Amino acid sequence: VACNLCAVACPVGCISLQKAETKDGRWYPEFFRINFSRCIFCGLCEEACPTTAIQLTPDFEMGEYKRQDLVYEKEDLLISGPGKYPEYNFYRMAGMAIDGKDKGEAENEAKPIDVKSLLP
Amino acid sequence: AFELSAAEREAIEHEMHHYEDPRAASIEALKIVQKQRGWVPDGAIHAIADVLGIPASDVEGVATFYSQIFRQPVGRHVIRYCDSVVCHINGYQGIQAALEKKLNIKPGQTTFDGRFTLLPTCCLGNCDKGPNMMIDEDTHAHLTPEAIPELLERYK
Amino acid sequence: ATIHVDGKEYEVNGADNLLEACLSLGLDIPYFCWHPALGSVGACRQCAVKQYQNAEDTRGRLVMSCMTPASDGTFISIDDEEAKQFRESVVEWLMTNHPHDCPVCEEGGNCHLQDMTVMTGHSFRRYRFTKRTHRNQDLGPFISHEMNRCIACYRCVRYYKDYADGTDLGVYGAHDNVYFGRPEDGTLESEFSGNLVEICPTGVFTDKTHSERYNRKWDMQFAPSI
Amino acid sequence: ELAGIKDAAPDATFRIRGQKLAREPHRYSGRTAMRANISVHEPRQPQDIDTMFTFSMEGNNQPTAHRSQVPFAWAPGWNSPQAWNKFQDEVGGKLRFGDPGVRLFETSENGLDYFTSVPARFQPQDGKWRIAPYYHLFGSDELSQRAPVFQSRMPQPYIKLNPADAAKLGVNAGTRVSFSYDGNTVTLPVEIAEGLTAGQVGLPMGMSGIAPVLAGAHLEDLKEA
Amino acid sequence: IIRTPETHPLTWRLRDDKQPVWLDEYRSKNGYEGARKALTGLSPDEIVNQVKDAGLKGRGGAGFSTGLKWSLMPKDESMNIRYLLCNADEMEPGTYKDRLLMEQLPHLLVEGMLISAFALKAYRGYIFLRGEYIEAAVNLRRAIAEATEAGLLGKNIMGTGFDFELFVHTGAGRYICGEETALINSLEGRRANPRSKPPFPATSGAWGKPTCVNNVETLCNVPAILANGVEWYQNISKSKDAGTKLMGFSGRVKNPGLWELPFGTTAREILEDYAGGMRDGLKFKAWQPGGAGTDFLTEAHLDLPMEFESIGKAGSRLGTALAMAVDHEINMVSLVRNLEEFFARESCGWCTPCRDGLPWSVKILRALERGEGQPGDIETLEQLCRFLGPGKTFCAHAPGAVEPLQSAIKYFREEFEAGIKQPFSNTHLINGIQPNLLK
Ligand SMILES: NC(=O)C1=CN([C@@H]2O[C@H](COP(=O)(O)OP(=O)(O)OC[C@H]3O[C@@H](n4cnc5c(N)ncnc54)[C@H](O)[C@@H]3O)[C@@H](O)[C@H]2O)C=CC1
Ligand SMILES: Cc1cc2nc3c(=O)[nH]c(=O)nc-3n(C[C@H](O)[C@H](O)[C@H](O)COP(=O)(O)O)c2cc1C
Ligand code: SF4
Ligand code: SF4
Ligand code: SF4
Ligand code: SF4
Ligand code: SF4
Ligand code: FES
Ligand code: FES
Repeated sequence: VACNLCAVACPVGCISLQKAETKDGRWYPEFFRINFSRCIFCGLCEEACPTTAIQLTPDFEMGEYKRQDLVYEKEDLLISGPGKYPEYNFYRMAGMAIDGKDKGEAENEAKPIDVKSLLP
Repeated sequence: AFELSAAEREAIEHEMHHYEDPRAASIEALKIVQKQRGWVPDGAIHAIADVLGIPASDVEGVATFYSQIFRQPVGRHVIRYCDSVVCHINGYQGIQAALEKKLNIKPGQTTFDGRFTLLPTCCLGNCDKGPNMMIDEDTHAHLTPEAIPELLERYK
Repeated sequence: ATIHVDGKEYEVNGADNLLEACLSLGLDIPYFCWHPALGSVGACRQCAVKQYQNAEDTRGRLVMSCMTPASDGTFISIDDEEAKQFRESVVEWLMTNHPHDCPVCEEGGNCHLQDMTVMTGHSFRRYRFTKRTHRNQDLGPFISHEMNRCIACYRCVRYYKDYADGTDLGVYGAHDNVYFGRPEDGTLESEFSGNLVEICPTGVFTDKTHSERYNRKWDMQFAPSI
Repeated sequence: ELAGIKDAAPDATFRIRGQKLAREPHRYSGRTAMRANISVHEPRQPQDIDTMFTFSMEGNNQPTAHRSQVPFAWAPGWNSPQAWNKFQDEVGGKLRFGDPGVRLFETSENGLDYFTSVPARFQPQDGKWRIAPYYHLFGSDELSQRAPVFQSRMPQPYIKLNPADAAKLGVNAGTRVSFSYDGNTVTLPVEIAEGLTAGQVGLPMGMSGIAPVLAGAHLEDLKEA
Repeated sequence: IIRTPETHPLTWRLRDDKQPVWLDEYRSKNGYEGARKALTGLSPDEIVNQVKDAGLKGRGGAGFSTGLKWSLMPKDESMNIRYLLCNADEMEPGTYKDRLLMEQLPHLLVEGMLISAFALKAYRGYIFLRGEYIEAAVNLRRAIAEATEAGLLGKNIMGTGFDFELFVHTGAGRYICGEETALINSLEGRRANPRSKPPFPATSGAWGKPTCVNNVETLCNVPAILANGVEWYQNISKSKDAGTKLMGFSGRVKNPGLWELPFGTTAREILEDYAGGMRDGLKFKAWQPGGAGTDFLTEAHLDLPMEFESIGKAGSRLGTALAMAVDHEINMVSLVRNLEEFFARESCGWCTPCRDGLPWSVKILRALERGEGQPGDIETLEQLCRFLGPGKTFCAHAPGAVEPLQSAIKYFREEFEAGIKQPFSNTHLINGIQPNLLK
């Protein structure tokens, strides 16, 4: 959701991202880049993610010929599935309305009562 | 849109004569509009605000603060059953169940013909003669569930 | 004037209240509804401190520091256990209806409600029931509206009406269903409506121009300009 | 006459216990990745020889620091706009060591003479239209009206007409009339202004095509297009 | 019950057919004689001091001295604009005294407001009446018209040069409007949020002017004092509270009603000798002395004189002195759930503890009703009782809201603990994350 918690929790400062929004109101990263020539693979970004989006995976084979190609962008990081956390969805928790989830449709959320309602 | 009639406007000005601040007549202005039209529509807020000389946010806040000023359309008759503690002891719940069974509606909504709107209400000040109900201007006491269809048929 | 906060003597102005006097001395008291430019109304009930009748008093009573004057010879305690529990309880009551919205909220890292939640020491939720929801309005191209995040601190209506003399923003409803905003969707008509983004301690009124290309406060490069 | 601008802010050699003034917060993020799309080699930190500030977090932003220029308000435990409480000597008052900026001139010991040039009354002359300025908080300022977020907030361009003047011109509200100023016949829609005095047309100053130099000037051949 | 003017100053004029008493019948039964005495032979300060040493306390439910409240109006002569407000709201569940007072004796209230406005030098008076007392509003307007026709109201009353205009402000149905500062705000046409005191309404009340707010029963007690003298009033009863209070007993009793009794009358005297005891098949379980806002008391407290001090030291409040009886058939948790639902929906929303903690108590009691309670719920209820006490909220709505909850926990804890069945659970399991099993 491009909340920038992983970028500030990084002690190296090797996460850069910008928040974009869809027409239905869903936050997402416009870009997401990680300098893997700088990353110490400490997992503080995964520890700081409130949506469990960023995840350190059991894979070490990452050697590169040029240092410029160690800057992974969003096309090199975004995978086709949920990874190590298979069921968590942040937008079900959140009270912000996005596509397919209106006000009062989140978990532990009541339906919105208008102030013009006849009930006391 | 909305237009205030001559009688409503005249009554509102006569109410404004009774106070040293015209803002004090907002509750009675909303009551006048509700008495004439059954409820307070959205244009009535701006008409009352223009008449009294106060902002429409103040009028809307007043109309939404009080529970007896209706900002949604209601039925022709407003049933208000008391659900307070003394009427809870005297058995308001059987009366409420009879009202649901006869009207086929939950509290807070209107029947299919727009005849009745059922509403829970605060203590009606008639606790020694409970349980109590209040249709539009008439209060009924000593309620029994067998008397609810007899009471509701006399309001057309 | 002379006050004694937790056994420490301070010289203050007797024409000020205890909240502004203690904040001027660097002492930390949580507060929502009081603003330096608006005054004290005693709404959020958050600024509670324990006041004693004299030096040789142990019982005391919980009073609002924003509503209590900083008169001479005034004995108060901020770090008292009962006052701390009451302030944490106020934050806990505000946290019952608050949406799980901090990552997708433009006030994150700039939020006064977050600061006062952390300062009171409240991080455990024993509330297991539902949270109330509100629909948003369209306030124009500058102010974004998100009424789920409101804590009913009444700062917006106080500033917009009693300070800025605006007419198109108010408070509606009653009990816990209090709604803050315009009677209908439309642009906020005041010329000083953008100060709501800093008057609001939560993320209800936010900068839409900043929300288009958003980044958090720690990620900014600031300069003092004119 | 501009000798006071030296004391508006201290010079570039000003330090707080030896270090400069931080522009960005201490928790500034993405230093090794915000420019990695261009070059993986991190560039040199920009140098600020003009001011006492630095283009990095390597500086001072303490609320008790002896300065008057505060780039942003942050105290530990106060990440909100309420950190200005920590940055003030008393809350809602002045800054801890004085507000920045100085007055260029003091109040003079002697006053001025009375302006005996009293103007005559406005006489509405036929065939000429006096231009009354209308100012907009969204549109009159040039740089502000260049902003794309103002374009929805800018009013649509107009010409204000008195009801008597509009009746004389035979135009209702909304219809488009043309008027020529320095050989530029520009057409605008009519808005009826009851409070505007007769013999005047109202124009939105600072807009696109309507300069603020037009205020107080006259108009010719105003007629319905 | 034999009703004499000396023993029953308020209800001795009541008709047997429950019909209202209009101007001719009221004046035949010694009406407006106290008003005549006060307006002709007495100074306003003399009447204020007379009411002050009569011991007339406020019958609205707080028991403040009415004469002391009258004396706190400023002595400044630039403030010649003054307001007298009659709190005819009566929105407390279990309170029906002012409905009886205004539906059948509106001229008593009119005379009392006339005397009190002469005493307070109040040029205007407003009867803030609720919107559901239609008959009381009709009778009050008719009595005001009758008194205006006979010269008891309007300009130059009784040739004394005193002008008093009395209006009837019909409410729009909120329980917070009975609070006197919220009453002032609702009279001003605003949202009925209360105001912080000091300043009190005596110094700056309605529209910033001096303003005195008094209940219907206090202003009904006033003309008896001004007609029969102070010495008659002090020797009505040998108790610390002077005069007669309208005390009743309601809720599944044989004769629910309302009777004018001297102070110090025991509650068992009201429940048995006047209400006829409980109905057949019902055993007495608890009672509330003065309405919904007061604490529950047990059958051991029935032998207690109904005074402010005696019920105060027993862990409750005298209140409106209209007791309500709870029998064994009614569950205590259901009753407290109903009370808290009323108190939470009648919150004005101004201040955080009531507005955001009364719904929490409502949800907890709803869970305890259907047996969905969890450990820590009763501890949470006790914490809400402690933290919603006097001085912790902006007004006294929430102390009255948490009085029945704390008393029912104190006396009927076995019913509350019977609703706790499931273990506590606030979280759900998230796959891939090990929970922190706190101890
Ligand atoms: N329908 C009813 O009759 C209801 C009655 N109540 C009762 O209302 C009471 C709570 O009401 P409050 O207004 O909070 O009571 P309170 O004790 O704060 O004040 C009551 C009266 O005393 C006056 N007063 C008190 N202290 C004063 C001072 N220091 N200086 C000047 N005037 C002073 C106030 O102006 C007011 O007229 C409770 O006893 C409750 O039982 C509550 C709900 C409904
Ligand atoms: C929440 C709340 C509601 C109240 N409602 C009423 C009411 O409906 N009628 C009334 O006379 N007093 C009510 N009071 C008490 C008033 O504050 C005040 O005591 C009364 O208007 C006048 O006081 P008196 O008894 O000395 O005449 C209420 C108090 C509170 C806190
Ligand atoms: S694992 Fe790498 S990217 Fe993540 S916080 Fe640590 S150094 Fe930064
Ligand atoms: S990866 Fe997680 S922590 Fe980082 S910006 Fe996205 S949602 Fe926030
Ligand atoms: S307003 Fe504050 S507490 Fe609420 S979601 Fe936004 S950042 Fe979080
Ligand atoms: S919208 Fe913001 S400023 Fe207004 S009451 Fe709610 S939290 Fe306070
Ligand atoms: S306790 Fe607070 S929110 Fe509740 S009614 Fe009183 S002022 Fe309003
Ligand atoms: S409790 Fe129902 S009328 Fe009072
Ligand atoms: S800051 Fe004092 S109660 Fe809000």
